Amino acid sequence: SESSIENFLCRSACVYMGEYHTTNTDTSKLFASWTINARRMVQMRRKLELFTYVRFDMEVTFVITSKQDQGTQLGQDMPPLTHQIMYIPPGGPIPKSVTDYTWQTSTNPSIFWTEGNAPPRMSIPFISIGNAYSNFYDGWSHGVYGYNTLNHMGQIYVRHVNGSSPLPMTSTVRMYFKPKHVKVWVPRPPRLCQYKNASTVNFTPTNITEKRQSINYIPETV
Amino acid sequence: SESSIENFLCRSACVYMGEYHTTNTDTSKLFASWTINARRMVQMRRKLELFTYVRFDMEVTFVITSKQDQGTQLGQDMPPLTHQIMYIPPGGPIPKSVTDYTWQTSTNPSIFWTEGNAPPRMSIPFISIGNAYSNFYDGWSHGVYGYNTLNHMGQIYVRHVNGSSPLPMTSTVRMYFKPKHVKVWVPRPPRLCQYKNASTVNFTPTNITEKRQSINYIPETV
Amino acid sequence: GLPVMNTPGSNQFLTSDDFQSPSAMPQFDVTPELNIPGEVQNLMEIAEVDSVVPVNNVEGKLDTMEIYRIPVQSGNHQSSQVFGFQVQPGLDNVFKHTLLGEILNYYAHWSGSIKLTFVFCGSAMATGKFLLAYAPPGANAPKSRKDAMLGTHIIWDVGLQSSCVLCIPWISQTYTSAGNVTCWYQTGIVVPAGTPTSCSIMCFVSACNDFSVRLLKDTPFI
Amino acid sequence: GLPVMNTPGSNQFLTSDDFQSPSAMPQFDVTPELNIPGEVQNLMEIAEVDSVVPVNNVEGKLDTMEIYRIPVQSGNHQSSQVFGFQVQPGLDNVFKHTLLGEILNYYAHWSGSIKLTFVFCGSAMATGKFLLAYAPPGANAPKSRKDAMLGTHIIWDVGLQSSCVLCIPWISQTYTSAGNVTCWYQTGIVVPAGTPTSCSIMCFVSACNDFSVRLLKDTPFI
Amino acid sequence: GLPVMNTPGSNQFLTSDDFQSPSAMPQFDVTPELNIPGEVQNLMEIAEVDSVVPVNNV
Repeated sequence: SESSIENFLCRSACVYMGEYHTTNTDTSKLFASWTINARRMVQMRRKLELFTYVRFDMEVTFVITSKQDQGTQLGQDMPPLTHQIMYIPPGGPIPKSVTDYTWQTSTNPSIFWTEGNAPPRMSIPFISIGNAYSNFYDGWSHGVYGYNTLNHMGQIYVRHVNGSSPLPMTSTVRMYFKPKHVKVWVPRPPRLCQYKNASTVNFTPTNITEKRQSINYIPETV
Repeated sequence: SESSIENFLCRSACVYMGEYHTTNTDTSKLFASWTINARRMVQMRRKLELFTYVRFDMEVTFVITSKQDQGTQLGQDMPPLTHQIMYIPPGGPIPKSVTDYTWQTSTNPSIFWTEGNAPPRMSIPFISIGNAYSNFYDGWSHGVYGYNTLNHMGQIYVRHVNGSSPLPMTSTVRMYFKPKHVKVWVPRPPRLCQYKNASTVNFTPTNITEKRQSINYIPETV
Repeated sequence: GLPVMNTPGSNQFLTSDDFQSPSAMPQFDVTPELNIPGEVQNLMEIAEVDSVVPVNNVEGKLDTMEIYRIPVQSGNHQSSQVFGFQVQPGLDNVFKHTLLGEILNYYAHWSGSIKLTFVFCGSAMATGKFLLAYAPPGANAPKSRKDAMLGTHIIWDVGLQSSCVLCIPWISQTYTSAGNVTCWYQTGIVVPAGTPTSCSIMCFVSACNDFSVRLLKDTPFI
Repeated sequence: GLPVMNTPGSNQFLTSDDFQSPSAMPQFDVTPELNIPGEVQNLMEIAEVDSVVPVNNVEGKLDTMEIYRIPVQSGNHQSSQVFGFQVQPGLDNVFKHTLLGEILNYYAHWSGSIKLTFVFCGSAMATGKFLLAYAPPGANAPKSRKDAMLGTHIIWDVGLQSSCVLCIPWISQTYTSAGNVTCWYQTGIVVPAGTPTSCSIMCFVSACNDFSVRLLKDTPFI
Repeated sequence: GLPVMNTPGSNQFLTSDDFQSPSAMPQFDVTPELNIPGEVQNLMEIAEVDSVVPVNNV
């Protein structure tokens, strides 16, 4: 009952933590971004690799905390801060500044949230023109080995929702991810070697198991 | 199913962001105002121009954030701030100061809200003595070309609700707008040129499409 | 009374939520609807309409009516190519700004069948033959009139029919991996004394009833 | 309206909660499922499959195929031990990285029965006898062929059968307090002229249908 | 008990909302109504009455 597929896979986890400012002199530090896949979380990756094909919905919750920068200026009286969390489907426009037009496109779903309230949450369906996702692909992208374009799942972007000339602030977002209504096909053996990077199956050769003293050795009984 | 009219148009968007103070020496910076139309949001404008006549209800949500001005005075202990959000129907009195009598007229609907709570929200019906709104008008106002008075939808005004001699504060409001229960008539071709201003259809002539190498050219197959 | 328990997600503003809202004008009876001709329930009613393709999108004529005219020349050239293109609505320049192309660019995944119509705009005295050929995705474009005859083709006699129709069945999206269409001179054009020498062909594109779209996004044109 | 009262636990984010969530892409019809062969409902379908045991896990051969081969030597040694181990899946090095061991290491409590199969990989001309003996948990491992005969055992003639099967009934987890298995030369191996002298045995492990697991945890291998 | 989830719009004061409110004087029986002549249900009953026009407004 605890070994069913749902109870084994449907569990929440922190998969990305990022920081972003209201004012900066880099302009890439003004927003945070994440590409959705399940290959940079080493514990979820291994449980997912026991199968060849998967199908699930996604649920994402966001925990967001702010701070005034230790730069100099005190005595402030500020209202609570507002944030915008945008999801981009596969085949959507990507922003490059925080002032871009794509933060207003009608087909990118978006959430507006102010601090002090309950943590925000959105639910994404199975988004693929194929019939399942694949954890393993023995092919070419059209050319990269092992990468097929049916596994695109979208992106998430987060910014502040101030007006003009805002006050300096630093925020941190943590994303909690959970698959739901899961189905799996074609079981596989468990990964025996350590993972080396996030896109390949590359590995250094590993021992089959650890040694004992002799082929007869059994430890003394208590 | 995702190409139905409701799923294509009924989506929320930020259409106005404004700033206002509690004390100032301009007296127009003491309140914020917006006239409701759908011609200064370039992404919603284009999706709306695929039709000649539209009918919808409006839903408006407000995200409001405050700050103490960096002027000088620290050590304050302040209760949370209260705000007033007033809607004026077509054919209503317009305020010109924040102390005006029109902020108290019984027929201008109004919302009172204090920070820390959930974001406020009001719902406006289809308000027109005509039977639909029009995105295009080939006529005269009675004289401005292209402007007919049946498209008036009202206005929104926001101020602080303090007493006498308040402390200095700066607030920002963001308005999120969403049409509901939508119906459209007479489809049109999509806008090919860039928009130039918010009241006309003026444009500079544009190419029909981009070039290729020759009328036979097809790219080499992978 | 009535013991109650608040769950996570309380007091958040989710940009895509769906809740009942309080009306700001409850005592206002709305204008009843009029029966305006030309009502639309779905965007696929716009894509099923023919529109003229700018097949001649070469240099020097991207801003003239000539962009829409395929030239048929005079004399004897009875094995030369007339035109050719890849069938890629949404991405390819010749299909990108049509009524079908403009819709498809609002969605990140689409699929269906496509209809192409060709019309001969010459004098009623002209006769001749064309060969219209279709190559599937993954096949190279034919290089001669003979190998275009060895595939799927139709022979079109303009002294008998003024128009031809094609229906293409396997269309999806993402050195293309798409099918192509080409046209060849089978005979050459023959006229009596006193008729114009040159002439033109026109292409119309449309979608067939089985067309589907998914994942509304933002368009890349404004 | 509807008087209501918030309970403790309101507006918290509990990582294992189970609530309905708002969809961010409501107007999107998903790809229907395909009937892919090889679907899995439960992890115990993976543990009920046999896998090869690395019984020879001694020094110098932890990275070769030799780790899987039990050596049977030539000549007359008709009372010596062939091999022996404690039956401790999950904890003991020889069972730890099998398909059954890898599953059990995701759970903090498990129990059931286990199946061991032995296969003789020698030439079809070789004959001889082995004695396979089982000691329960809390008993010492036998020191001679005679006291292994005085317990639970089977006599296995490889000139008649190429494989033997054992089912072990009382398996749980936490100088072990576990049962053990040992193998003894009853006769020695006898061959005609012109056959190889040495040979090998292989072990396979699996779980029987009554296997249960509890308290999902994190695995200690990545 | 009874798992519950707060939606956006919670704890706001909307000037045109319509909710049940707690009475501050529950143990007070009100004076019953009198049948006063001249009751009005609608403002259009006032506009359907003639009134004199000041046509000579020079």
